[PDB]
Amino acid sequence: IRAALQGGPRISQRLRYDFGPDQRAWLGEVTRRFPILLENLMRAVEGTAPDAFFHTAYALAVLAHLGGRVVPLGDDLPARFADSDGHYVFDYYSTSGDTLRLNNRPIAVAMDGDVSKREQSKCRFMEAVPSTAPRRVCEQYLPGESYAYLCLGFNRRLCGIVVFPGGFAFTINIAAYLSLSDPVARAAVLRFCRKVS
Amino acid sequence: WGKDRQVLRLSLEHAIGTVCHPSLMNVDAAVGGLNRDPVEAANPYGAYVAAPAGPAADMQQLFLNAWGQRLAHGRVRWVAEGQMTPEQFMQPDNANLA
Amino acid sequence: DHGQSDPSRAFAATANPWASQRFSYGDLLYNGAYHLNGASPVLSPCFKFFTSADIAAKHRCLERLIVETGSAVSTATAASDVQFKRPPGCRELVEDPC
Amino acid sequence: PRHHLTRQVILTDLCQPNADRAGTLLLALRHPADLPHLAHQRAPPGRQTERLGEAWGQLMEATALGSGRAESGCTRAGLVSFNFLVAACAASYDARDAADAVRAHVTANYRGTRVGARLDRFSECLRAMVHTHVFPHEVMRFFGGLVSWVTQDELASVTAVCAGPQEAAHTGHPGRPRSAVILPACAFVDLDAELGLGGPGAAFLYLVFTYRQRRDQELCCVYVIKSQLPPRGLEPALERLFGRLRITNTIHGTEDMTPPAPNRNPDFPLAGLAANPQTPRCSAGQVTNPQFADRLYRWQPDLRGRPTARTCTYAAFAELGMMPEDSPRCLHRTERFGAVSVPVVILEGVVWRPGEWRACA
Amino acid sequence: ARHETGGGVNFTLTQPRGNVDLGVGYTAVVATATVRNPVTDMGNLPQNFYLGRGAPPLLDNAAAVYLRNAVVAGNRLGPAQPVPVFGCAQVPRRAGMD
Amino acid sequence: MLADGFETDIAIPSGISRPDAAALQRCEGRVVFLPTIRRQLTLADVAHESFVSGGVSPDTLGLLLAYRRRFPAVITRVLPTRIVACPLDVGLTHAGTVNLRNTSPVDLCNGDPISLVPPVFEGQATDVRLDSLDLTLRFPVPLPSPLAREIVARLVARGIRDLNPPDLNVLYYNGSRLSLLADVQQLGPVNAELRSLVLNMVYSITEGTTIILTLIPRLFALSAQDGYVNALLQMQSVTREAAQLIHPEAPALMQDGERRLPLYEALVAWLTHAGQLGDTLALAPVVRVCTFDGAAVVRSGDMAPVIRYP
Amino acid sequence: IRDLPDLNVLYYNGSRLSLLALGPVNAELRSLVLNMVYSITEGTTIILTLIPRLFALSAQDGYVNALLQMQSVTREAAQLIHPEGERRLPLYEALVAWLTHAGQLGDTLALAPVVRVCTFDGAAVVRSGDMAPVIRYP
Amino acid sequence: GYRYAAAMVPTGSLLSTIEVASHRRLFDFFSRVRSDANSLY
Amino acid sequence: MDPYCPFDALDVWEHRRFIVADSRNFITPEFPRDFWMSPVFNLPRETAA
Amino acid sequence: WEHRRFIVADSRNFITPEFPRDFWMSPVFNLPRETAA
Repeated sequence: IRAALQGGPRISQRLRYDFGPDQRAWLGEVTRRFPILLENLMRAVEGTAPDAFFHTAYALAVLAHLGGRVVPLGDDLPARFADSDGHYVFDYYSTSGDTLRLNNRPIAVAMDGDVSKREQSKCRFMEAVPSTAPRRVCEQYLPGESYAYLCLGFNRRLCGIVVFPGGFAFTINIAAYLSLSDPVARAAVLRFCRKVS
Repeated sequence: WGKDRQVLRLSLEHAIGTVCHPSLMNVDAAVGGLNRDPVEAANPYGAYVAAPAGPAADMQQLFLNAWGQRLAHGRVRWVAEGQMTPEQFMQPDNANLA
Repeated sequence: DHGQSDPSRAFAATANPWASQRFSYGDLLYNGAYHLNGASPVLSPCFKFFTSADIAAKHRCLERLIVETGSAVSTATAASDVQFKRPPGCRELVEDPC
Repeated sequence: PRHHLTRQVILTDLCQPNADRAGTLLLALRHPADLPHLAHQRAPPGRQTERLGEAWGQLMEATALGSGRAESGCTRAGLVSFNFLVAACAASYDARDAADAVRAHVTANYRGTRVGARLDRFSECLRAMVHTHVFPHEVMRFFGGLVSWVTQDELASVTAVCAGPQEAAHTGHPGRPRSAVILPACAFVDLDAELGLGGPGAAFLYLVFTYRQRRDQELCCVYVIKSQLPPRGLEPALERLFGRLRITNTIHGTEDMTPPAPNRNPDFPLAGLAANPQTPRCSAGQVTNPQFADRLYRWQPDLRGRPTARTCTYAAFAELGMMPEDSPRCLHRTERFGAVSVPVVILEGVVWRPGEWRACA
Repeated sequence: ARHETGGGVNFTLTQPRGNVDLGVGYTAVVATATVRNPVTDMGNLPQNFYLGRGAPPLLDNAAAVYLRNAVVAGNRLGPAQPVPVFGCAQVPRRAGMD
Repeated sequence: MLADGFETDIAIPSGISRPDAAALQRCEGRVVFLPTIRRQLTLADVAHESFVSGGVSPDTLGLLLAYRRRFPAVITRVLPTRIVACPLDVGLTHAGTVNLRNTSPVDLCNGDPISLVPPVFEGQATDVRLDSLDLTLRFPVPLPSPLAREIVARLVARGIRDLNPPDLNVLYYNGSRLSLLADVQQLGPVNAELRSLVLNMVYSITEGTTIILTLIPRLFALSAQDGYVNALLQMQSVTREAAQLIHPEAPALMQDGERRLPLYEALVAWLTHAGQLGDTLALAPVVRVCTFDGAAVVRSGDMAPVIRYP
Repeated sequence: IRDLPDLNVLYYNGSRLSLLALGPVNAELRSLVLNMVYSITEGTTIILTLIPRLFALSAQDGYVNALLQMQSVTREAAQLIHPEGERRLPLYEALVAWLTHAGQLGDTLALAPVVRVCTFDGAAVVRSGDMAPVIRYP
Repeated sequence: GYRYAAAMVPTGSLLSTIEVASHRRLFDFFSRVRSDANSLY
Repeated sequence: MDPYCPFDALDVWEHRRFIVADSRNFITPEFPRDFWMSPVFNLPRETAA
Repeated sequence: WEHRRFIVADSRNFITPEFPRDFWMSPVFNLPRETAA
């Protein structure tokens, strides 16, 4: 996060939305409120239990990436498409008050038109095959639709995009900063994964 | 013989305009289609190349101990074609015409 | 199928190993599908031979096949200069023993 | 009454008068040998050059794989039937149920093999029409409606009505005389509903293409619009429907096209130097000489990044014909086309008057 | 049918007719007796694939222009003007027809 | 066009003051705007009263935007029951000739395209009121095509004055003098005529027009050597004092100018917007005069034959 | 215009054309050239005079920013266009005279479709020296 | 479509005339024809 | 402070059966923006020390 | 119909937040590789 936000960057939007003239005073609040959210992301992800942390979608991007470093996941969560680009797994954190995760099934969203040019990209949900008994409120919304949800998520080759209210986002390369060694990583995969038959 | 009772020469010097065109080296369709239904792997003696590891003063003695089983499991393909009669090679006895 | 022999030459399996096998050099030059020609308005006389789509689509009962080569559509025309692919709407009732 | 017949023996590559029986629209073409370098000549700079002919090549190569209809002949295809063009652009209509229903019998009721290979390719050619910037309304042109058709293998004889009433032409079957206009329901869009203006009167039929210009997928939509407006009054109505398409064609479409180094320039001092009498001038004999032109003002305009009206293009139109009755008659039925049923708008008593095209840019 | 075009007035006449086979089995025979002028010359023309346009070129832009200048000039079938991007290159108009 | 032609019956209400009945027989050829192509209509839909806007009486300049949404038709014969007229957008008659009695201060010649203009002229306004039925009829002035293009150009330039806190009123034809009126112009319809200009203005500017701006210092020197070029500048153009101050030079090199024609893209896009603008502001000149018996001038107040255009 | 890429090339339905065939034609057409350059350049100064920010800011962004707000039907029209001893530039006296001359070229350079061809009982393509059938709009 | 030549010579006529288009839902083939359409021939 | 917008304001009419080029809108609720406070997350009782 | 004011969004839209100077050096962002938590 320090490498992406070093100095003074212009957080340009990478997504496609439509604005009203009254909506700028909502977006004007996004400016003044902004940096405290970047603490609260690093606070709330720290504050979870390590048993609960391996049920985060942030850990699912790590465990899928270390499989390439045919390895499925033990929890059967992410999309069937493990293609190295164009597929993202999202967690939502609230912009308001107590910043807590408002998901327990991660959200698989595909986009078209990422890093290769700084362009807009439309969003789309993945599938609707699992409907296990509780459905959440937050799964109905695409990222960047809402006033309420900061959005966070990662690629199969583990590149990070952080979607804000208003479609604003920026890229993050976590993979240049993982200091996990190969005997540590192979031990972490086999305790959390399965094998495709 | 031609139409007007003329002796018309036809040579392979005359046959430039087909073979000299670069479409003989089009392979891509053959590789991309013969890999549909995978075949069992035959003896990979001449199909592989190793990098030269270690000093070459003991290269071949380290070689035969690595491949002492793999040489004698089946028959080498390309050598046995050498003893084929040119009519026997056309026959389905080989099953390597494909 | 080269485990099986040929009909017309039951002696051996082929006459040209570079024709009459999938992805042959005889194939990719003159198949209907793989299409190295056609933008040449000049004929290719073995287009009738190598086009696997046509013969697979043909009829079998001989009460129709004899008649359909009494009035078969020709592949070329006479009024043009060289052997061309036909100016493709016109028809000439030509018999095809080939 | 007075009506004018036409006869032109055109191929059945993209037309099936055996299928699209009687009273359908027809569209003439420009014999695509003209096409490839016009895209190399009239395109905006920075775009791809020969994408049109390469895409058009893949159509002509996929017209006939069997029997060898050659890539060039004396007789060349000039006619595209209307139901083919609807099924070409069929992915972009609002009603998806009737859209595939048009495409259903196109893949089935036509005479040929692998028709769906042509459909996804001809639409890809239409996607290549707009980006390579030879617009289809420059290429497409109205041709009359069918009354009789003499068919055979590939070439066929077509009798069409260029001007006058669609009715009054004799069919050729006295068992089934005079015919009516048949149009698919995906294209027939009134403006009596979307302007709320009822009342009796006559109406002016209009052909409308739509152009969404972008380096991404480009679109095509064809509409036969029944309206009471003239061509002098159609221009705001096509703007009010397709206004968002007007905005995106201004913003996008100009990529890639290189801007100059910003900024050029501070503005012209024509108003500033005309008021002051002390500003240096020059006579007619003094200009185009170097010494008198040294003291004059130097002004370098740059226009390389301008999104100009050639690339601001959206939808276009032309006159098609009238409906001279006090109230027009539009029936909504489904017919076979065995055994595929298609939502079909039937028009009554159409009198044909073509017109020149017009771009609403 | 009365229809006025072309400076005068065209009258067209149509007579719809029908055809039904009355025989079960073959009721007609073509007998091919004699042979007139053999239209096609029995000579030699090598086919060029430069008119075909549908092959991927080799990766040496000097050598591709070298091969194309070699085999076209001065072959009887090779294109005079270089080929357009999709359009069919034409055969040069010969002076006399032999 | 229909084979027998199409005619509309404008119905007259039976409440008739008899001097107004004999006043409608002087209407023999005028121009009447129909909103629809309904075969039967009423006098209420014809007159100025239904022709008003919502709450606002229309002014002279903004009256043209109401015209191009309606269908100008010509009265053929007036019966005591009804009025028969022929639309011009529809195929006009059976024979192809409509007789137009003129209400014009301007004489007409052969082969002149006619656009039609509201009553603008001072003191020469022509209306017909019906005091029995409470109907006021405004019959527009047929004019030749350049004068119709002039009066629209005069009035629109008048409105762009009043948007900023002298003079241009009088135009000449065949040497004769005539003036026109300036009461008020509604600020809305002036904006719509303004926007209809500047869109078609800017659309005539392309990359090849950069080159043609650099040919400006050539013309001002060439107009001294040729008398024909000097008569084009007309002593009042903006380019003359622009040539005395601004010496432009062409941008070079062009982007992808190897393949393309900048000047040709400029000329084609110029003809479709700037040269088309005589059709944009006023309505189309559908009508021109073709006398079947050889006569040069149709006098003011006399009928003239009409054959469609273009 | 070039006298003060080859323009002699035209293709129609697979047939070349040569517009060159030089001496008389370039001098005979010269009056058509001058009325273009007078009408085009006078327009592109008056439009330039009313809005000085056209060739000014910006190259892309502020231009399209000024384009779309001008392009909409909304009532913001005159607020985004106009700028407002020392002598007068006769702008509005040059607007009328330019609209007369540019409007004069409308009827000349439209080249109205007087004639359409409906081939009947004959060839599809009408070649040079053939009698073509002719039908005007009804 | 019922045969138009069959109704040219009817057996017996009806008596009470009602709007027949009041209920189409109880019929099989129903077509309202303004004064004289083309398809009658 | 607003985010930078080069294009100010536009007016577009649409019809429900003619909804074309499906993009989505930014949603803000009906209550005014003063009611949702600054984000406050604190664990000083949970000490690492 | 449906009526709206409308604003086109492009990728040229951006937002420029401002950070406090002591905000950026934080104990959370500067954690070691091994902590006692």
